[PDB]
Amino acid sequence: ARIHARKRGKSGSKRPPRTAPPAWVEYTAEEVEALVVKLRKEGYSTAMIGTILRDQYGIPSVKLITGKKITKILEENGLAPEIPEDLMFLIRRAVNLRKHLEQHPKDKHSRRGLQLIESKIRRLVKYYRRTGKLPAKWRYDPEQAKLLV
Amino acid sequence: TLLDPLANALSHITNSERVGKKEVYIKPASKLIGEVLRVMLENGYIGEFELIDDGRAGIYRVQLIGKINKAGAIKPRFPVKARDYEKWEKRFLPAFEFGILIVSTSQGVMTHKEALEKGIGGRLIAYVY
Amino acid sequence: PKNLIPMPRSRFLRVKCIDCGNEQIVFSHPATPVRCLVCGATLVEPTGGKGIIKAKVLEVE
Amino acid sequence: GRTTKVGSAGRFGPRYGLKIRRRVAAVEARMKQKHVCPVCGRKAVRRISTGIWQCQKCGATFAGGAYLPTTPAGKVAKRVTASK
Amino acid sequence: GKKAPYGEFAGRKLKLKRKKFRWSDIRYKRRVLRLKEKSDPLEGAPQARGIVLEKIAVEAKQPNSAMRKAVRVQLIKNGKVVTAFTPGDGAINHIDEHDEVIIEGIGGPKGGSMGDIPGIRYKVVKVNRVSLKELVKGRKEKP
Amino acid sequence: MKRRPRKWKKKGRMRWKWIKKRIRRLKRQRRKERGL
RNA sequence: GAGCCUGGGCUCCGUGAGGGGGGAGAAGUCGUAACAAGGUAGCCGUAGGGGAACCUACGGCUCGAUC
RNA sequence: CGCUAUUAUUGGGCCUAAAGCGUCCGUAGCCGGGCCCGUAAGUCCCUGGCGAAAUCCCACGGCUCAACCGUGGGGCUUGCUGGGGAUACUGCGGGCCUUGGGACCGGGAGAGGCCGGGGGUACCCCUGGGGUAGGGGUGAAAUCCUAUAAUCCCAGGGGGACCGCCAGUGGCGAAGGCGCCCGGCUGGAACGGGUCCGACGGUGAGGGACGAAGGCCAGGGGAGCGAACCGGAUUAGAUACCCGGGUAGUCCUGGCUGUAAAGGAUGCGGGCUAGGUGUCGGGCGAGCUUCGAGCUCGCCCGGUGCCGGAGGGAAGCCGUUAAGCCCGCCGCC
Ligand SMILES: [Zn+2]
Ligand SMILES: [Zn+2]
Repeated sequence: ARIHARKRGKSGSKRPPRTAPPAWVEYTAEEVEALVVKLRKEGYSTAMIGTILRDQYGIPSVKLITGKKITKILEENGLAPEIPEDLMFLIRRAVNLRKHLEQHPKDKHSRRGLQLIESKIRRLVKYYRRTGKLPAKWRYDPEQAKLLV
Repeated sequence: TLLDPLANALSHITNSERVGKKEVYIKPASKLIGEVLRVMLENGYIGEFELIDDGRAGIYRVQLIGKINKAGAIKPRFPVKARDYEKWEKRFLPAFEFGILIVSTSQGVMTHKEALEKGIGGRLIAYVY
Repeated sequence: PKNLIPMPRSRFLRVKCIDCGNEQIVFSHPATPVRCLVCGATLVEPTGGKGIIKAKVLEVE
Repeated sequence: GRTTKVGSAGRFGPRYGLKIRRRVAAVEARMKQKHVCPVCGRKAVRRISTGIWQCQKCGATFAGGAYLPTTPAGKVAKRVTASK
Repeated sequence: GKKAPYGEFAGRKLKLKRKKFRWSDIRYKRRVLRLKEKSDPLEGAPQARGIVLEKIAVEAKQPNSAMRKAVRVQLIKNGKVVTAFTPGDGAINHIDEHDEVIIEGIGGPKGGSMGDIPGIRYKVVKVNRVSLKELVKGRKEKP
Repeated sequence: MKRRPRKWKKKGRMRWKWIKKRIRRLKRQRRKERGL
């Protein structure tokens, strides 16, 4: 179920059990990598890169064609983000909410949303510390987080 | 959430057998489940189990014949010595040789009769009768 | 047997742009506007669910 | 802030009673803090005399309440006179 | 819901749970905290000696109707006074004041009183070191 | 207080809320008697 | 380093003029609160009142009958 | 001690009989998806050194048999420790995966919350014009208002609270709770998705936050209603029910209190065991069409109801939105 709301939604993707790439794919790995790099330089995120490749270029499951993922392709160059993307999205949401709440004190229903967002951030911090993508003493603090965004 | 898939497989088999089904599907597969089905087939409680490949894991298609009364997992997986099988038999089965206790050993998964022949112990996982 | 392995309902299309006659592979359930790589005109407007096609479908992969 | 319950009324010890000490402390704690200027918008307004308030940065000097720069009747008069 | 805890490495919490919920039983609570010992005038004995002060009669409970003969007894262990029942027909005639008396429990639910006479817990066994049954039956003479 | 829901039944009993009101007055008197 | 005195710390029992509620027992006196729509439907939370069971107000529930 | 499954590991209960914290977030702890490689801490087997005797079980022998005593074989001592072997499970270390979970895009739904602006009737009072003797209220009456002109009708000015019908068997929200219109700021969920990360999860003692009405503190306001109180009736009596008035309060701004039959009287997550018929949202496919963000039919996902077979239960009843069979964690009797 949902971690907070506890609603059993199922609105995801249904991928087939592929092992080899299909034949009707025009581009090749070396072109796909350049496309990724260019779309990144133009300021897009990884999910949007994938969505655009799928919709406009007809490239399914970039990992099938190129034997590696998008974040790997970008780390092999100097383009991968220092802070993971989920954490940054959530931190931006939190900063914007704190701004709103400084002007609207007694809303009192969005403060709970802020609490939930910070709980999610804390979970992800605990995971990334272990996995090593953050230093083991990294702490979330909105004061210092205003500058990250 | 999902903690133990063997228990779910066995409870599903039990219920489907109780209400009279011919075939049953076990969606998250595993080598433990495969070996347990092997033992059950050897001892004559099921027939013709097959493994199917979806890109996630394995699915198990099992046929039933009308020989299972109750099948269940044992939690916790108690350790058991070669000279203490009678207690657990009296606790889980209804007659002195009626059903099988499935044991995990360092030589593999087998029945307690074979494990006693070999003179070894292990961990209790499942029972069938 | 049963439908136990979920398979997608979407498909890929090979369409042709009316203006310049360029053939292009595209997705049926898009989430962004799809444009002709040559001209720049839009071929598939996104919606909720399946998208509206503004071109000629040749092949449905 | 060494005290739990008392504030600026710790100056005169166990004298004069609880309700009176509480009232004095409350009024003084509301008064002695800083307030927003109606001209520059910064928290720099202090009291000069009974009814006379002054900002320290810009030098704005206005007339107001005895212990707070604004009053409810003043607020309502401002609103009504702005509209009509 | 399933009964918790049930895991292989969860014995501490099981022991704590059982210890906690065992205090809701009165048998264990009383036996451990030693309350009967604190409230008993016989001080944990099966019998006790005493000196008589006053004969009395108690009215029986409804729907019965009768007067049960009893006697107030002062104990030599501690000086406390209790009430004891005199069983038999005419037993109260073979008992004078300042006579020595041996006291037993009367026999009742939870070491307490019996049916018709609530409030009494003890009965007489001996009068001046002679059995009251023999007194009643006439097979003896009290000194 | 902690309330037993059985007490709210009326059979051989006076109404629970009135009993609670009567209890809160006696406490008042006892504490006054001590003077704390 | 006993013992004596002395100033404190904790805690069980001991004893005390006299007051408060509690429980049984007889059922004596004033009323009729509850069980039927119990003759003002009943009950919870809060507050005020009244010889007593109880009355009233705001919010809630049906463990409420009928057209 | 047993009886007693009335202490429940084996092996108990929590809708109505005693019993689910008012709701949610999360710390320790407990429980944790699939594949490959290694290690051998737990775990299993074998063997060495220990765990005094008496006591316990069995056989033989001596007092007539026996109780008792003696010889020998096992056990008990809840276990400790030196080595060798094994690797299925747990643990530890390193890689891989995408189903569980989180992030993102798109077009839509909704009384979710905050701020500002604009209104709609109705009610109360005041000022003028008209008209003249009753109005109000009840089972029936009386207090009350009224010739200083009431009730009633007309024209105007002011004020405070609330937002009818449409309105549902509907919807949103963790619960409490949320209904005039327009605009801005903001929280969450469902659907569609060959998008991204790659087990990041469940529950949660202790701790925290929110939390109807009422009450308390400080300041403003105050139409209607109305605890207390003042009167009139009924009544054997009336501290009540009925009638006429009426303070606190009900409203706003900033705080405290932390309580309810805060109730589905039913703690949360995951898997399985026939369905039928309604309704809200999204999507797909067929047909009609006044071509409309329109109407009918079927299917998938998610919510929300009423029936009901097998099954369960002391029964009332529940019954894929279990009070059924399994895997977990907290609270209570
Ligand atoms: Zn073109
Ligand atoms: Zn200024």
